[PDB]
Amino acid sequence: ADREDDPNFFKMVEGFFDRGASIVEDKLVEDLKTRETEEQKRNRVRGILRIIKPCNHVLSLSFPIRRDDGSWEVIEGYRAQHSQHRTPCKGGIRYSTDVSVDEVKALASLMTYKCAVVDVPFGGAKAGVKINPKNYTDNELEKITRRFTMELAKKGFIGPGVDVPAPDMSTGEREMSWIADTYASTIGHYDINAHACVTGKPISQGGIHGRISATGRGVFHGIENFINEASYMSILGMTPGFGDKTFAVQGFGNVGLHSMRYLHRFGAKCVAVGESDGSIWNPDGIDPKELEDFKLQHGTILGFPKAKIYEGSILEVDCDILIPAASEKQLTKSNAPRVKAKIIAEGANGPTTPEADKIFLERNIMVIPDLYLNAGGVTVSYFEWLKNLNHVSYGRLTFKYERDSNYHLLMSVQESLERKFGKHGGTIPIVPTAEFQDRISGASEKDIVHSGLAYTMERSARQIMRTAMKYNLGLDLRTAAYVNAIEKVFRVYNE
Amino acid sequence: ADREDDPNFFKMVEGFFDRGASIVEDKLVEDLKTRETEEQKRNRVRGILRIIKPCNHVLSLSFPIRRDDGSWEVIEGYRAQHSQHRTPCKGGIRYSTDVSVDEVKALASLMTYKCAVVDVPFGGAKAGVKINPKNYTDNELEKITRRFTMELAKKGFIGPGVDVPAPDMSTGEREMSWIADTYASTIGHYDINAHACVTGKPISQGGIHGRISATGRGVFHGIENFINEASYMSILGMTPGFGDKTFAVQGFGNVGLHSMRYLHRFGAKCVAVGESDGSIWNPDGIDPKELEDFKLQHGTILGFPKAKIYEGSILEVDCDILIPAASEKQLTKSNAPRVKAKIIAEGANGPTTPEADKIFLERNIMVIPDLYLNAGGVTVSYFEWLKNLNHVSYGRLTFKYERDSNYHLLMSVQESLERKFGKHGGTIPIVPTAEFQDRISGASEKDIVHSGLAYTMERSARQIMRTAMKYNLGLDLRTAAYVNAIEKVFRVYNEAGVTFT
Amino acid sequence: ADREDDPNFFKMVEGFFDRGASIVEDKLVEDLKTRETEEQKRNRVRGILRIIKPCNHVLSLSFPIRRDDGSWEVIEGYRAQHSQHRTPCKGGIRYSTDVSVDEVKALASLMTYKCAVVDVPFGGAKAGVKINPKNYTDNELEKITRRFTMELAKKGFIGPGVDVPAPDMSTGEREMSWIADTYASTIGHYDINAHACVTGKPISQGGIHGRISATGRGVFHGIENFINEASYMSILGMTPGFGDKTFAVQGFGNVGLHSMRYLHRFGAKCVAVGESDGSIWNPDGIDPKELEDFKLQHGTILGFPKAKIYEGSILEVDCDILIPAASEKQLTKSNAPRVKAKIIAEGANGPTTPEADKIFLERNIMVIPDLYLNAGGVTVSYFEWLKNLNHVSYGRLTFKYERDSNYHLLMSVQESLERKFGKHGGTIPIVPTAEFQDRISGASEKDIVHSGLAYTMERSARQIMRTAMKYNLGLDLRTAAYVNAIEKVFRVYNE
Amino acid sequence: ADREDDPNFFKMVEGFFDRGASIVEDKLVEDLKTRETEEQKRNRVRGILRIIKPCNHVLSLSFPIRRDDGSWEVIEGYRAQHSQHRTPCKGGIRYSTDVSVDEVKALASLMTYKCAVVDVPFGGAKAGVKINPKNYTDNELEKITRRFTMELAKKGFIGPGVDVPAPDMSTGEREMSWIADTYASTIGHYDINAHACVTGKPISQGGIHG
Ligand SMILES: NC(=O)C1=CN([C@@H]2O[C@H](COP(=O)(O)OP(=O)(O)OC[C@H]3O[C@@H](n4cnc5c(N)ncnc54)[C@H](OP(=O)(O)O)[C@@H]3O)[C@@H](O)[C@H]2O)C=CC1
Ligand SMILES: NC(=O)C1=CN([C@@H]2O[C@H](COP(=O)(O)OP(=O)(O)OC[C@H]3O[C@@H](n4cnc5c(N)ncnc54)[C@H](OP(=O)(O)O)[C@@H]3O)[C@@H](O)[C@H]2O)C=CC1
Ligand SMILES: NC(=O)C1=CN([C@@H]2O[C@H](COP(=O)(O)OP(=O)(O)OC[C@H]3O[C@@H](n4cnc5c(N)ncnc54)[C@H](OP(=O)(O)O)[C@@H]3O)[C@@H](O)[C@H]2O)C=CC1
Ligand SMILES: Nc1nc2c(ncn2[C@@H]2O[C@H](COP(=O)(O)OP(=O)(O)OP(=O)(O)O)[C@@H](O)[C@H]2O)c(=O)[nH]1
Ligand SMILES: Nc1nc2c(ncn2[C@@H]2O[C@H](COP(=O)(O)OP(=O)(O)OP(=O)(O)O)[C@@H](O)[C@H]2O)c(=O)[nH]1
Ligand SMILES: Nc1nc2c(ncn2[C@@H]2O[C@H](COP(=O)(O)OP(=O)(O)OP(=O)(O)O)[C@@H](O)[C@H]2O)c(=O)[nH]1
Ligand SMILES: Nc1nc2c(ncn2[C@@H]2O[C@H](COP(=O)(O)OP(=O)(O)OP(=O)(O)O)[C@@H](O)[C@H]2O)c(=O)[nH]1
Ligand SMILES: N[C@@H](CCC(=O)O)C(=O)O
Ligand SMILES: N[C@@H](CCC(=O)O)C(=O)O
Ligand SMILES: N[C@@H](CCC(=O)O)C(=O)O
Ligand SMILES: N[C@@H](CCC(=O)O)C(=O)O
Ligand SMILES: [Zn+2]
Ligand SMILES: [Zn+2]
Ligand SMILES: [Zn+2]
Ligand SMILES: [Zn+2]
Ligand SMILES: [Zn+2]
Ligand SMILES: [Zn+2]
Ligand SMILES: [Zn+2]
Ligand SMILES: [Zn+2]
Repeated sequence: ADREDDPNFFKMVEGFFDRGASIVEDKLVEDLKTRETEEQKRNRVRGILRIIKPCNHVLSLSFPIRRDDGSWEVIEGYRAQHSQHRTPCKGGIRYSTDVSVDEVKALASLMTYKCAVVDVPFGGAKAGVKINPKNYTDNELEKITRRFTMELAKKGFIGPGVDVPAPDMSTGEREMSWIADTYASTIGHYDINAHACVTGKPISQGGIHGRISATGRGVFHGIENFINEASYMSILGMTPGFGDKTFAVQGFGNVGLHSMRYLHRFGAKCVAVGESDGSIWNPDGIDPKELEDFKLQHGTILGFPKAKIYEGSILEVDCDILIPAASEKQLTKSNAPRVKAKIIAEGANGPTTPEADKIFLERNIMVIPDLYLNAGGVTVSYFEWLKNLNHVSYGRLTFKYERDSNYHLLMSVQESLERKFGKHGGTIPIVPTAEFQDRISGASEKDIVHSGLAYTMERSARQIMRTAMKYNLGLDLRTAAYVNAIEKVFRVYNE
Repeated sequence: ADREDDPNFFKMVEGFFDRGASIVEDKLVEDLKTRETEEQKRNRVRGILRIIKPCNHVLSLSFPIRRDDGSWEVIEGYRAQHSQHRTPCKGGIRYSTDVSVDEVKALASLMTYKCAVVDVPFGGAKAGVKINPKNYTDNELEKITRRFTMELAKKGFIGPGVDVPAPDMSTGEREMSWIADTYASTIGHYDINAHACVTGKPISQGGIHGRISATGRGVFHGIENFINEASYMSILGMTPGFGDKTFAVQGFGNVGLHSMRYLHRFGAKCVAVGESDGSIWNPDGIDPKELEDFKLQHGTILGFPKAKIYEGSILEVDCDILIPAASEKQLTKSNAPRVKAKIIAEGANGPTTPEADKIFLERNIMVIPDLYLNAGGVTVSYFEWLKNLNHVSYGRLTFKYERDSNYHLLMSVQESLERKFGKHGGTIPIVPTAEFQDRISGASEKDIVHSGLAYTMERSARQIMRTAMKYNLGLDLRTAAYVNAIEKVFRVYNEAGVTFT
Repeated sequence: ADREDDPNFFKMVEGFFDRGASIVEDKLVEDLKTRETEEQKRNRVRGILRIIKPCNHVLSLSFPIRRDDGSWEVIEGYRAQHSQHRTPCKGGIRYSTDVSVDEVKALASLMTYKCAVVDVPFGGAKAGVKINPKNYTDNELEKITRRFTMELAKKGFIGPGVDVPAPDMSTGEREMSWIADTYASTIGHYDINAHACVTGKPISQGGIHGRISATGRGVFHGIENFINEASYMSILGMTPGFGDKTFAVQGFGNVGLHSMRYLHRFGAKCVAVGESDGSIWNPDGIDPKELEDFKLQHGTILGFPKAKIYEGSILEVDCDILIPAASEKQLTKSNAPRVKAKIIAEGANGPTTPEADKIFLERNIMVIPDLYLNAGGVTVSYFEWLKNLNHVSYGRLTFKYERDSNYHLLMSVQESLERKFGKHGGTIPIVPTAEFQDRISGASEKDIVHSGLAYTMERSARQIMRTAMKYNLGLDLRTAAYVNAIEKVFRVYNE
Repeated sequence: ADREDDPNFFKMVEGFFDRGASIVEDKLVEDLKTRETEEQKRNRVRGILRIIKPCNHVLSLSFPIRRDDGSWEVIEGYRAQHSQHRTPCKGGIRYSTDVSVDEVKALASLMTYKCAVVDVPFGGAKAGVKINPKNYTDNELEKITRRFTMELAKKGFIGPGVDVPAPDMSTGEREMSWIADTYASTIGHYDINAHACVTGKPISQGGIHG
């Protein structure tokens, strides 16, 4: 929302891009070894940079639905694909009334830069259907999801090797299940990869472990990597580690709740949670599980016992870490001054506007940009896609073999230690650590999701941090990120 | 593009539809014998129409091209598909800087209804690439139109059973030629109907006789059928025939030049011709050839020796028939009062605003509506598609059979007569008249394109007259054309038993 | 053919399935989250089950063959596909005159539950062709299976992502190689996975190590996993292990032979072999490699030097383990009373009728059921399909790197120890044991085939045992299997 | 490219092949356990080697290129597919005026055998374009390698599951980046593995280290 700082979402992310585009400009220029030198290069660079920014394809739908009561209602929807520099395109399907071609455009672009930060080989994309799901029956919501999949399918805006959609606001397993089902029942009847057409699926339908809670978990890993970095924690004026920290969470959805779950888990105190009808609060702590229970029970977080109803912008709560996990453009120049938190964890997609970004920097609020924080989603969606493509549960073929080998490896250290210390040593049992015993059959699917996500969110955190320090962006983490997203994408477009 | 009457093209055309949807609502309801009677009758009518109105699909593209000097430039373009109630979608590609999503949506809807009026079984579509072709080389234009065909091809917005493009403003044969080749050379390299993927092609690449000229030829018939409906020539205050009549045309590309040739030929005097940089005028007349000649050499019509450069909007020139045949929204509430013409033939696509539309109605100016008049284009496009689907030129297999059969038919008349009138009659030579001698091998391609277009514009015109009189619309020819369009498209959504569930 | 207990195969298998369902009906109901509680919980469950029982599709075929002699012959055939809850369907091709639509239907249903038991991601399907393969030429058997492949191709009853057939009775490597070719020749000419359209292929033609041997090798594992659980050999009244044990095998084909090989390899004495023209028998042992050479050289077992022509049902031979490894409905209400063996290992497909299952139950005779026991097949079939998908022989790219990794790994233990124990140790070599020497390069293909199979069979063995006890089924191992197969297929059915 | 020791390239490899095939012919017959043994095995070995030697498919192309001066030039080109005993076929693209159907047939036969030596699961294939790339501009070269690819794809002579090329003399990363792009862009937009339609590509376009 916010009426004086409601930039057009696409141009806004275009802004973030352009910014980062400038600081690399000299770097990218000097990289490229084009013989025709001088400034034919500098044009070449903003020439390529001028193709990256715009979306390649955007598909607008109007299709009819027969409502439950029997009337005919026409549904509109869009899907934008921002890049093909990596095939296929990846991106969520969101069901809200805010959906416009433009927010679907900005979201898609965001997805391209996102996957670049996080070394996921997808071009960005995104869909939206202009319905408030709440206002439709489950049966209607089904018809809408299916017909919208048929439209995307025929015009080639879904398909495992074209465009793998995924969840977003007001969509989850359920919908992806229908998407995956009408795709694979019509267009995909022959595709050996028909169920790699969408991600976020029920595990029972092709899904992967922890894909619901994966963007939350990646939020945590993203926060952790910085909060445990003394360089930024000096500058910020706070203690390393999660132990003393308090945080608030805007939105209690897929990334809202699970961000709370993992942050609460490793020691952070969740004092407040908000939703579209109000917030709640308690600086002695809200427990995610109790709150989740109460919310599933009473469809609302409000009136939760162990926390008062908080009157006012939950974004402005006193806390260490502010985590927007709702829609975009919520921390703006209007309310950026009075935010109170020292770390903004952009769990949501593009939730703080550039005007706010400016205040936050000279206020020395640290913004972990959505670019890097909520990529835990595609990264596991990339894992889910890879699972579908490989047609095996990770570990299935190697569990026993790895179990046995580690055992004989361990045995070799033993039989060799006894071969030397004849009997002064005696019999020297070499046994797996309790933790190496969990790790003894090799990585299961779960293990890959957990560890692969952790590696990802740190390897990327490091090269963001390194790029902040190489260009002296200090706490403008977003600008280092785009600098890395650009650098990686630009490398494709010229080489 | 006006300003203080610059309505949204797509919504504008919705209004033209909505107006006719209301004249028919009672009839559609009456006809529909859904047992579920009463008003859930009406609502299902109201509900169907709400499904006819929006475009089904709209594709927006950004793609780069390597411009000739090595620079990269990002080209944008769109194509909208209004309806599938008939397949494929049919509609043109337009290269202007006016090209927006909302334009391309309006044009599309306009093409759906246009086909319903003239019984051409196509849903409506239309594309635009947002460039000024006058600013790029032939090389860059080729690059740009093929990539567009590529980008359309991949997402299902070009294809013979899917969506057959065509020429519009600043595109023609040359572009269609590239569009057919790039399509047929990639996505279509095994399609037996690869080249039915677009109309407006050169004759030599699958094109049909007089496709270029046919939109204007259609304008001609469409004016003829009304200007000789004594009924309407009465109310208008004119005389039947083209005989004394006088006309001006906005535009001198595909639709202007040929409407001008064809009216000139059947006696009407052309007194003015406009293009973007200005107009030229002469009440004694301008010759369509000399003007075309002058234009092909000089790049403009301004300076044509046998005419004065008019100062002021060609739409206001004193004539009988003004022919908007340029871009849309040229006749608005600003300039509608000042039109001097008594018949406006809407050769262009959406040239009249609805506010201007009321003014002409109130001013007793009969606007032949786009819906009907400029349908010459599709109808022959539709023939070009039939031509590609059948992989024979018309007649090719029956010419010698028809000739022989006719000769033998006539001989039967003769021999039978001679048998009766033994010798008081003698030999009674039954010979083809001169004109039947031309028609004696049956129809050539050109014959079909000519006679079939004629049939379509006559049949649809009387349908439009019959309907305007039944509903006492008088000179509201546009809504009568929309009341027909709706009746037909509605018939399709209705009889379908359902549509989906 | 038993003239007084020949249930229609499909209904018979529906009985097994019905049986298991009413056991978990209460279970499926309680788990089912459904807001709409009550018995419209029960009825959705039973409706879903009512969907699972019937085959989704059946293709009946008539196609002419011109015989070697130049005459015309109308060959009938069938493929039934029972479930698509996993794509592709999997299942063998059978050449017999027993092949009827109802038999094919039952076998296909048996495939979907079979893969459910062993966690092989395939819906089930099965095809037969109503021929006596003994009555046709190699050339005629090629025209037939090639044209059958074409009939199956053109109607979507074969394809690497739609339905992957494999061997069964009177088909094998040589027929699979034709199917694979005929498919990949035509339809699949562009398919990167044309060769994964069928399993059982020769190894040079995309096949996998030990897939001929795979099924009985799993018969061995499946017996083994049960013959070593004291809980079950107690109840039985037998000693654990293969040590003292004795078995007879109906069928000496691809299941019978290798079942007999591997059991023999690990102790047990094979005392009877039988086929369709008789049985042999020798209580002191029938060596499998001998019987093979003799079989191969004589096209029969009867009159094998080292055994006597047994007269009387091989199903009633005195032994510990009876292994039906031929056709279905061999063990029926008439002769189940007279079976004498304590463990019936169903390597065949549906060898035991339900009335005979009942008799076996109350006679305290443990029938290890087809559903689980002969799923060694699909499992190794699964492995090859993946092999074909992954376009690499297992280990090819990692052998050298793993070798050096382990040597440096050990070398790390060596030098770490020598750094501590300066010269009080002196030189402390750390070397692979012989067993870790063999694994020191990582798993070969056969490594995976062998350990993957074994893993699959022990794990599936357990979850059957686990189910039996929780449901107090005792020896009704079959109902335990169906209960897992029903459990697993259900739960895919979520919208 | 010599004088009086310049054998037909294809036959020169057939020569090598034929030699190493008598060395094993005895072994192959002894191997094959066919029940109709005899010389009816010696010859069914003779038949099988007779099918291996000749390329299964050769495609000769003439296609036009608009040169940079505007003129039209008919550019000559070939890809031979030696064997499908493993799909897809594998083998490079050579830009040279020595390119002939026999040279390219030979390089093709050399490539299946090269992949057998190192157990690379591809039947051999090779391609040549009869041009001398020092005489052409990069833009021309691009115009060529792309149009060559479009012709290859429509006739089934490139494709990740059917035939995958690679670099060779006067080709490399750049032309690999072109082929990949024109195939993926046209014939295989829906093909998940489109960019596996050729090897040697730039690291950034799907290529590999080293
Ligand atoms: N995999 C993913 O889901 C990923 C999501 N994101 C971004 O995360 C954000 C949320 O995704 P998700 O959590 O899945 O959406 P959900 O539908 O899962 O839940 C979203 C929550 O946000 C609340 N909300 C939305 N707008 C506001 C607002 N203006 N003020 C207060 N509360 C609000 C909703 O409340 P109510 O229910 O009352 O409307 C709901 O509780 C989106 O912006 C998405 O783009 C980023 C990366 C990955
Ligand atoms: N098949 C067809 O071609 C059909 C076309 N139509 C409609 O007819 C109209 C034109 O079609 P077409 O003739 O093909 O397009 P063209 O590309 O042939 O150019 C038409 C003419 O319009 C002139 N023009 C453009 N804008 C203006 C303006 N603002 N004021 C005055 N003159 C102007 C151009 O002059 P300059 O070159 O100086 O811009 C040109 O001479 C469009 O609306 C089209 O949709 C209708 C039916 C079928
Ligand atoms: N991968 C596989 O092959 C799998 C097979 N199965 C099941 O195992 C059984 C057979 O498999 P397979 O070994 O492949 O079949 P085969 O074609 O290999 O022949 C099986 C054996 O059964 C014998 N036989 C057939 N009918 C009778 C009969 N009425 N009485 C006695 N002996 C008979 C045959 O002898 P004769 O030559 O005299 O008929 C032959 O020795 C079937 O139920 C099959 O579905 C289970 C899992 C997988
Ligand atoms: N809503 C909700 N989700 C949960 C809860 N516990 C676990 N999950 C998520 O649901 C999935 C199943 O949980 P587990 O099987 O225990 O897996 P896990 O990786 O050990 O769970 P976590 O480490 O907490 O993410 C995981 O992705 C969890 O993140 C819970 O109490 N409520
Ligand atoms: N632009 C332009 N087109 C012309 C001219 N003369 C004829 N044509 C068109 O080119 C095509 C070939 O002309 P003709 O072979 O005479 O065909 P036609 O049907 O007899 O031509 P018309 O009856 O004059 O339309 C027809 O579509 C004509 O409309 C001209 O002078 N200028
Ligand atoms: N039919 C048949 N198969 C055999 C015979 N000997 C080995 N095999 C199978 O043929 C395949 C190739 O054998 P090997 O290369 O020796 O591999 P293996 O994994 O050691 O096979 P196993 O002896 O079962 O452990 C394996 O599946 C063997 O089971 C035999 O004598 N007859
Ligand atoms: N032509 C050329 N290639 C080089 C040079 N240095 C490295 N490369 C190649 O660049 C690729 C990446 O090289 P490096 O990043 O140095 O890593 P590498 O795997 O050690 O490569 P090698 O030095 O060949 O062992 C490898 O293919 C190298 O062979 C060089 O100086 N000239
Ligand atoms: N839409 C999610 C990612 C969804 C996905 O591709 O899995 C995001 O904005 O990051
Ligand atoms: N632009 C033309 C195209 C007709 C066609 O050829 O489809 C029209 O609006 O009628
Ligand atoms: N007929 C085999 C099929 C095994 C396979 O799919 O390879 C079975 O019953 O399991
Ligand atoms: N053309 C090279 C390599 C071919 C390839 O990489 O496929 C050769 O002669 O082996
Ligand atoms: Zn549609
Ligand atoms: Zn997890
Ligand atoms: Zn594109
Ligand atoms: Zn004509
Ligand atoms: Zn047939
Ligand atoms: Zn083995
Ligand atoms: Zn060609
Ligand atoms: Zn290297």
